[PDB]
Amino acid sequence: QLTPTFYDNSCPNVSNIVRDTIVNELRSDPRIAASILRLHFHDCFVNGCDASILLDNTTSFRTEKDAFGNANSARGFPVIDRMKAAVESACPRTVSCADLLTIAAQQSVTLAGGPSWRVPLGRRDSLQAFLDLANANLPAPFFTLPQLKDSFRNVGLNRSSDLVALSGGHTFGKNQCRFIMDRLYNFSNTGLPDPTLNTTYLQTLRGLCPLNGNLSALVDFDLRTPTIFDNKYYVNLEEQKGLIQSDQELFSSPNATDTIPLVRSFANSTQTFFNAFVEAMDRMGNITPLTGTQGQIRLNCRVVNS
Ligand code: HEM
Ligand SMILES: [Ca+2]
Ligand SMILES: [Ca+2]
Repeated sequence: QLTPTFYDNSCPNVSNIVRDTIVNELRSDPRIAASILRLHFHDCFVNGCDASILLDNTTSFRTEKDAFGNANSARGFPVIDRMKAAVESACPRTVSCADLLTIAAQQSVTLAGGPSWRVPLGRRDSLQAFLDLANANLPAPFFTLPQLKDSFRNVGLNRSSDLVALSGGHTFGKNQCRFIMDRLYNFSNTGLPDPTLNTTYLQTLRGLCPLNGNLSALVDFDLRTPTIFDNKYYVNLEEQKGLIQSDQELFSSPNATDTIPLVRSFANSTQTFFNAFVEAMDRMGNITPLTGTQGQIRLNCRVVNS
């Protein structure tokens, strides 16, 4: 059983050390909080939150960093190394990389203006990485709502509230032009833009992501408050201004009878969204953790102890 007080005696200042690291980093990289939250999500959706994503290549197993959903996309690894080193100095061989990343995600959300809460702790680190599983389990922006639901159910999150709330992670952060080119110029082989994309916003996005342009160019997930963690993400959806297909489908999919009321509830109330986000975050953070004597307390998050 994971518990929020797991380190209250062994490393009482772990959350503060993690917070300090993110605060400093945010001055040079305003995108780091979003990036870290995403790392935690990518950790939990592949064999659970066991820091498997933090492992680098070895001659026996490939790193998840080369997965389609991570390669040239996931970022912030050096920052995690930094806080891990700072925590190792404060409390040697005590805090697992899995827990560190979980705390880092929560602190990132809070620092960005989101809710503040104590995440359950006690997770341990994996002894291997899972590239194939990462390629199979990470959802793609072109997924239909049924596919998005299936992807979450696959890892243990059955509730549509889990999906709608966690999708709120797109209240900040960046997205490459490559992931919306179809919506802008040729959606579903129609030669036309995605009809669920607001036409005014369509023009704006086409200007940022011209056909035959730099597909790596970055666009804000939330046009209202690009770097603030709030419920504006949902207000955008109600106006057909969700950035990627998977965002807008929560409100426009023919299968959205159950997600629409959730989108509206979160758009109508910050408290309702924040409460749901915390509940969903803890549920995701509870996915198949290694505990007790299972796995290890990695000293270097990039490699298994030797
Ligand atoms: C529901 C399915 C989801 C899909 C299909 C999806 C898709 C994407 C895509 C395409 C990107 C852009 C990557 C890039 O341009 O390199 C991205 C970024 C991001 N996602 Fe999601 N995502 C999903 C769920 C989530 C969840 C559950 C969270 C966390 C609670 C999350 C948090 C983020 C954040 C914060 C970023 C920006 C990261 C940065 O700027 O470094 N995503 N997502
Ligand atoms: Ca993992
Ligand atoms: Ca926002």
